[PDB]
Amino acid sequence: LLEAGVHFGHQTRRWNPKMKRYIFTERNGIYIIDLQKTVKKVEEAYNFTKNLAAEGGKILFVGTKKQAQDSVKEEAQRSGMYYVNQRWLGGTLTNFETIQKRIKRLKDIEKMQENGTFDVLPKKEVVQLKKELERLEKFLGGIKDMKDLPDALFIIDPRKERIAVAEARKLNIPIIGIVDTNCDPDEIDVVIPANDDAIRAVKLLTSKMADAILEAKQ
RNA sequence: UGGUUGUCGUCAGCUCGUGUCGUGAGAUGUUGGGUUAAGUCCCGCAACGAGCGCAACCCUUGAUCUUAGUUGCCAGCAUUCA
Repeated sequence: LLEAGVHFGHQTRRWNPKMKRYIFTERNGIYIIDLQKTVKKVEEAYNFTKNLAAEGGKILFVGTKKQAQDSVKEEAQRSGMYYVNQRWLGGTLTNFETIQKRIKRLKDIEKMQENGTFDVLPKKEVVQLKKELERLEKFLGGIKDMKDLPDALFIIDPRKERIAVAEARKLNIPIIGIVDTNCDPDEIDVVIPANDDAIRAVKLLTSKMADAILEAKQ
Protein backbone atom coordinates (compact mmCIF):
# COMPACT_ATOMS: atom_id res chain seq x y z
CA LEU A 1 0.00 0.00 0.00
CA LEU A 2 2.78 2.49 0.95
CA GLU A 3 4.75 0.57 -1.72
CA ALA A 4 2.83 1.89 -4.77
CA GLY A 5 1.70 5.36 -3.58
CA VAL A 6 -1.85 4.31 -2.67
CA HIS A 7 -1.79 6.64 0.38
CA PHE A 8 -1.11 9.69 -1.90
CA GLY A 9 -4.60 11.14 -2.61
CA HIS A 10 -5.52 14.10 -4.87
CA GLN A 11 -5.19 17.92 -4.38
CA THR A 12 -6.74 19.57 -1.30
CA ARG A 13 -8.63 22.23 -3.32
CA ARG A 14 -10.62 19.71 -5.43
CA TRP A 15 -11.82 17.20 -2.81
CA ASN A 16 -15.00 15.56 -1.55
CA PRO A 17 -15.51 16.43 2.17
CA LYS A 18 -17.43 13.16 2.57
CA MET A 19 -13.94 11.54 2.32
CA LYS A 20 -12.08 12.79 5.43
CA ARG A 21 -13.06 9.60 7.37
CA TYR A 22 -10.51 7.91 5.04
CA ILE A 23 -8.03 10.88 4.94
CA PHE A 24 -5.00 11.17 7.28
CA THR A 25 -3.26 14.59 7.05
CA GLU A 26 -2.11 16.58 3.96
CA ARG A 27 1.30 17.42 2.38
CA ASN A 28 2.16 19.89 -0.46
CA GLY A 29 -1.45 20.80 -1.29
CA ILE A 30 -2.34 17.07 -1.56
CA TYR A 31 -4.31 14.91 0.90
CA ILE A 32 -2.89 11.52 2.01
CA ILE A 33 -5.14 8.48 2.66
CA ASP A 34 -4.84 6.58 6.01
CA LEU A 35 -3.76 3.10 4.88
CA GLN A 36 -4.99 1.62 8.18
CA LYS A 37 -8.55 1.95 6.77
CA THR A 38 -7.51 0.63 3.30
CA VAL A 39 -6.04 -2.42 5.10
CA LYS A 40 -9.50 -2.97 6.72
CA LYS A 41 -11.32 -2.00 3.47
CA VAL A 42 -9.38 -4.17 0.99
CA GLU A 43 -10.09 -6.80 3.65
CA GLU A 44 -13.91 -6.41 3.46
CA ALA A 45 -13.78 -6.21 -0.36
CA TYR A 46 -11.65 -9.39 -0.74
CA ASN A 47 -14.28 -11.08 1.45
CA PHE A 48 -17.20 -9.42 -0.41
CA THR A 49 -15.82 -10.57 -3.78
CA LYS A 50 -15.21 -14.16 -2.62
CA ASN A 51 -18.65 -14.31 -0.96
CA LEU A 52 -20.02 -13.18 -4.39
CA ALA A 53 -17.78 -15.44 -6.55
CA ALA A 54 -18.80 -18.69 -4.77
CA GLU A 55 -22.52 -17.76 -5.11
CA GLY A 56 -21.84 -17.97 -8.88
CA GLY A 57 -21.46 -14.22 -9.49
CA LYS A 58 -19.96 -12.30 -12.40
CA ILE A 59 -17.92 -9.12 -11.87
CA LEU A 60 -17.44 -6.41 -14.49
CA PHE A 61 -14.16 -4.41 -14.19
CA VAL A 62 -14.79 -0.92 -15.52
CA GLY A 63 -11.63 1.13 -15.89
CA THR A 64 -11.39 3.29 -19.00
CA LYS A 65 -8.96 5.80 -17.41
CA LYS A 66 -5.48 5.68 -19.02
CA GLN A 67 -3.90 4.49 -15.75
CA ALA A 68 -6.27 1.45 -15.44
CA GLN A 69 -6.86 0.12 -19.01
CA ASP A 70 -4.29 -2.69 -18.94
CA SER A 71 -4.90 -3.70 -15.29
CA VAL A 72 -8.68 -4.01 -15.86
CA LYS A 73 -8.17 -6.17 -18.98
CA GLU A 74 -5.34 -8.38 -17.65
CA GLU A 75 -6.83 -8.78 -14.16
CA ALA A 76 -10.37 -9.55 -15.47
CA GLN A 77 -8.97 -12.12 -17.96
CA ARG A 78 -6.82 -13.69 -15.22
CA SER A 79 -9.99 -14.16 -13.12
CA GLY A 80 -12.13 -15.22 -16.15
CA MET A 81 -14.35 -12.15 -15.68
CA TYR A 82 -15.59 -9.31 -17.95
CA TYR A 83 -14.28 -5.77 -18.52
CA VAL A 84 -14.57 -2.37 -20.19
CA ASN A 85 -11.33 -0.49 -20.83
CA GLN A 86 -12.17 1.65 -23.88
CA ARG A 87 -15.54 3.30 -23.44
CA TRP A 88 -18.49 2.33 -21.26
CA LEU A 89 -21.42 2.22 -23.71
CA GLY A 90 -24.46 4.15 -22.37
CA GLY A 91 -26.82 1.29 -21.73
CA THR A 92 -24.31 -1.53 -21.26
CA LEU A 93 -26.61 -2.86 -18.45
CA THR A 94 -29.80 -0.75 -18.55
CA ASN A 95 -30.08 -1.37 -22.30
CA PHE A 96 -28.37 -4.80 -22.05
CA GLU A 97 -30.76 -6.45 -24.56
CA THR A 98 -29.64 -3.97 -27.23
CA ILE A 99 -25.96 -4.51 -26.28
CA GLN A 100 -26.86 -8.23 -26.53
CA LYS A 101 -27.60 -7.60 -30.25
CA ARG A 102 -24.00 -6.45 -30.77
CA ILE A 103 -22.57 -9.19 -28.53
CA LYS A 104 -24.29 -11.32 -31.19
CA ARG A 105 -23.52 -9.48 -34.49
CA LEU A 106 -19.79 -9.48 -33.52
CA LYS A 107 -19.70 -13.24 -32.90
CA ASP A 108 -21.63 -13.72 -36.20
CA ILE A 109 -19.18 -11.52 -38.21
CA GLU A 110 -16.48 -13.68 -36.51
CA LYS A 111 -18.32 -16.83 -37.72
CA MET A 112 -18.41 -15.40 -41.30
CA GLN A 113 -14.57 -15.23 -41.09
CA GLU A 114 -14.48 -18.90 -39.88
CA ASN A 115 -17.09 -20.83 -42.01
CA GLY A 116 -15.92 -18.98 -45.15
CA THR A 117 -18.30 -16.22 -46.31
CA PHE A 118 -15.46 -13.63 -46.74
CA ASP A 119 -14.41 -15.03 -50.16
CA VAL A 120 -18.03 -15.29 -51.43
CA LEU A 121 -19.32 -11.67 -51.55
CA PRO A 122 -16.10 -9.59 -51.41
CA LYS A 123 -15.31 -6.01 -52.61
CA LYS A 124 -17.11 -3.34 -50.46
CA GLU A 125 -18.96 -5.89 -48.38
CA VAL A 126 -16.08 -7.77 -46.67
CA VAL A 127 -14.04 -4.62 -45.99
CA GLN A 128 -17.26 -3.24 -44.43
CA LEU A 129 -17.78 -6.34 -42.22
CA LYS A 130 -14.15 -6.52 -41.06
CA LYS A 131 -14.14 -2.79 -40.14
CA GLU A 132 -17.40 -3.55 -38.25
CA LEU A 133 -15.89 -6.60 -36.56
CA GLU A 134 -13.13 -4.23 -35.37
CA ARG A 135 -15.49 -1.47 -34.03
CA LEU A 136 -17.14 -4.30 -32.03
CA GLU A 137 -13.69 -5.79 -31.15
CA LYS A 138 -12.74 -2.40 -29.70
CA PHE A 139 -15.85 -1.49 -27.73
CA LEU A 140 -17.59 -4.74 -26.71
CA GLY A 141 -14.29 -6.66 -26.58
CA GLY A 142 -14.47 -7.71 -22.89
CA ILE A 143 -18.22 -8.15 -22.28
CA LYS A 144 -18.03 -10.29 -25.47
CA ASP A 145 -19.02 -13.35 -23.33
CA MET A 146 -21.22 -11.62 -20.67
CA LYS A 147 -24.53 -13.55 -20.82
CA ASP A 148 -26.59 -12.27 -17.85
CA LEU A 149 -26.26 -8.96 -16.00
CA PRO A 150 -23.01 -8.59 -13.96
CA ASP A 151 -23.70 -9.16 -10.27
CA ALA A 152 -21.19 -6.57 -9.06
CA LEU A 153 -19.01 -3.87 -10.66
CA PHE A 154 -15.36 -3.07 -10.03
CA ILE A 155 -15.10 0.61 -11.03
CA ILE A 156 -11.87 2.68 -11.04
CA ASP A 157 -12.10 6.46 -10.54
CA PRO A 158 -15.92 6.50 -10.08
CA ARG A 159 -15.84 10.17 -11.20
CA LYS A 160 -14.74 9.24 -14.74
CA GLU A 161 -17.22 6.31 -14.58
CA ARG A 162 -20.22 8.47 -13.50
CA ILE A 163 -22.20 6.77 -16.31
CA ALA A 164 -21.20 3.24 -15.29
CA VAL A 165 -22.02 4.01 -11.67
CA ALA A 166 -25.51 5.32 -12.45
CA GLU A 167 -26.38 2.23 -14.53
CA ALA A 168 -25.33 -0.01 -11.63
CA ARG A 169 -27.19 2.07 -9.09
CA LYS A 170 -30.31 2.02 -11.28
CA LEU A 171 -30.34 -1.78 -11.34
CA ASN A 172 -29.42 -2.14 -7.59
CA ILE A 173 -26.19 -4.00 -8.45
CA PRO A 174 -23.32 -3.26 -5.97
CA ILE A 175 -20.15 -1.34 -6.93
CA ILE A 176 -16.73 -2.10 -5.49
CA GLY A 177 -14.93 1.11 -6.39
CA ILE A 178 -11.38 2.35 -5.94
CA VAL A 179 -12.40 5.79 -4.62
CA ASP A 180 -9.96 8.74 -4.37
CA THR A 181 -10.26 11.84 -2.13
CA ASN A 182 -12.41 13.47 -4.87
CA CYS A 183 -15.09 10.75 -4.95
CA ASP A 184 -18.57 10.54 -3.39
CA PRO A 185 -18.19 7.33 -1.29
CA ASP A 186 -21.98 6.79 -0.86
CA GLU A 187 -22.60 5.72 -4.48
CA ILE A 188 -20.00 2.95 -4.07
CA ASP A 189 -21.16 -0.03 -1.94
CA VAL A 190 -17.66 -1.37 -1.18
CA VAL A 191 -15.33 1.65 -0.92
CA ILE A 192 -11.56 1.10 -1.34
CA PRO A 193 -9.81 4.38 -0.30
CA ALA A 194 -6.81 4.65 -2.59
CA ASN A 195 -5.03 6.63 -5.29
CA ASP A 196 -6.51 5.67 -8.67
CA ASP A 197 -4.27 8.17 -10.58
CA ALA A 198 -1.11 5.97 -10.36
CA ILE A 199 -0.62 2.81 -12.47
CA ARG A 200 1.19 0.81 -9.75
CA ALA A 201 -1.60 1.71 -7.27
CA VAL A 202 -4.52 0.45 -9.41
CA LYS A 203 -2.51 -2.57 -10.60
CA LEU A 204 -2.10 -3.73 -6.98
CA LEU A 205 -5.69 -3.20 -5.84
CA THR A 206 -7.15 -4.69 -9.06
CA SER A 207 -4.98 -7.80 -8.55
CA LYS A 208 -6.51 -8.59 -5.12
CA MET A 209 -10.09 -8.65 -6.44
CA ALA A 210 -9.13 -11.11 -9.17
CA ASP A 211 -7.20 -13.05 -6.46
CA ALA A 212 -10.46 -13.54 -4.48
CA ILE A 213 -12.15 -14.85 -7.63
CA LEU A 214 -9.27 -17.31 -8.15
CA GLU A 215 -9.20 -18.20 -4.39
CA ALA A 216 -12.87 -19.36 -4.61
CA LYS A 217 -12.03 -21.08 -7.94
CA GLN A 218 -9.64 -23.18 -5.76
C1' U B 1 -68.63 17.45 -63.50
C1' G B 2 -65.51 12.80 -64.14
C1' G B 3 -61.30 12.16 -66.87
C1' U B 4 -57.05 14.45 -69.31
C1' U B 5 -54.03 18.44 -70.04
C1' G B 6 -50.95 22.51 -69.37
C1' U B 7 -48.31 24.92 -64.86
C1' C B 8 -43.81 25.76 -58.28
C1' G B 9 -41.25 18.74 -59.87
C1' U B 10 -35.42 18.16 -56.48
C1' C B 11 -34.68 21.97 -55.00
C1' A B 12 -34.25 20.90 -48.95
C1' G B 13 -33.63 15.62 -44.95
C1' C B 14 -37.27 13.51 -41.88
C1' U B 15 -38.21 9.54 -38.06
C1' C B 16 -38.40 4.86 -34.98
C1' G B 17 -37.12 0.82 -31.15
C1' U B 18 -34.80 0.28 -26.61
C1' G B 19 -32.06 3.20 -23.00
C1' U B 20 -31.17 7.63 -20.60
C1' C B 21 -32.24 12.93 -18.87
C1' G B 22 -36.66 16.20 -17.55
C1' U B 23 -42.59 17.06 -12.74
C1' G B 24 -43.75 18.24 -17.83
C1' A B 25 -44.06 20.09 -22.86
C1' G B 26 -39.60 18.12 -24.33
C1' A B 27 -34.17 16.44 -25.16
C1' U B 28 -30.59 12.96 -26.56
C1' G B 29 -29.74 9.60 -30.51
C1' U B 30 -29.76 13.47 -35.09
C1' U B 31 -25.62 19.91 -30.83
C1' G B 32 -19.40 17.75 -31.24
C1' G B 33 -14.26 17.62 -34.61
C1' G B 34 -13.07 16.71 -39.39
C1' U B 35 -14.50 15.22 -44.45
C1' U B 36 -17.77 14.67 -48.99
C1' A B 37 -20.99 16.47 -54.94
C1' A B 38 -24.09 14.88 -50.94
C1' G B 39 -29.68 14.15 -46.99
C1' U B 40 -21.44 11.69 -47.45
C1' C B 41 -18.17 8.95 -44.43
C1' C B 42 -15.00 8.50 -40.13
C1' C B 43 -14.00 9.83 -35.24
C1' G B 44 -16.17 11.22 -31.27
C1' C B 45 -20.32 11.13 -27.36
C1' A B 46 -26.03 8.72 -22.66
C1' A B 47 -26.60 6.46 -25.99
C1' C B 48 -26.87 1.70 -28.59
C1' G B 49 -29.02 0.14 -33.26
C1' A B 50 -32.47 0.79 -37.27
C1' G B 51 -36.13 2.81 -40.96
C1' C B 52 -37.77 6.17 -44.77
C1' G B 53 -36.08 9.45 -48.34
C1' C B 54 -31.44 9.61 -51.59
C1' A B 55 -29.47 5.99 -54.49
C1' A B 56 -31.02 1.42 -56.32
C1' C B 57 -34.75 -1.50 -58.37
C1' C B 58 -36.58 -1.52 -64.83
C1' C B 59 -34.56 -0.34 -70.02
C1' U B 60 -30.11 1.04 -73.17
C1' U B 61 -24.63 1.25 -74.00
C1' G B 62 -18.91 0.35 -73.15
C1' A B 63 -15.20 -4.90 -71.79
C1' U B 64 -15.38 -10.10 -71.20
C1' C B 65 -16.92 -15.18 -70.65
C1' U B 66 -20.30 -19.44 -71.16
C1' U B 67 -24.39 -21.61 -73.91
C1' A B 68 -26.42 -21.37 -79.14
C1' G B 69 -24.46 -21.67 -84.52
C1' U B 70 -28.87 -20.66 -88.67
C1' U B 71 -31.65 -18.05 -92.61
C1' G B 72 -25.89 -14.85 -89.68
C1' C B 73 -19.88 -15.58 -90.12
C1' C B 74 -15.37 -17.36 -94.17
C1' A B 75 -9.89 -16.93 -90.85
C1' G B 76 -7.71 -21.19 -92.79
C1' C B 77 -9.15 -25.23 -97.52
C1' A B 78 -12.43 -26.28 -103.06
C1' U B 79 -15.19 -22.79 -106.11
C1' U B 80 -16.07 -17.39 -107.93
C1' C B 81 -20.17 -12.83 -110.93
C1' A B 82 -20.60 -13.59 -105.92
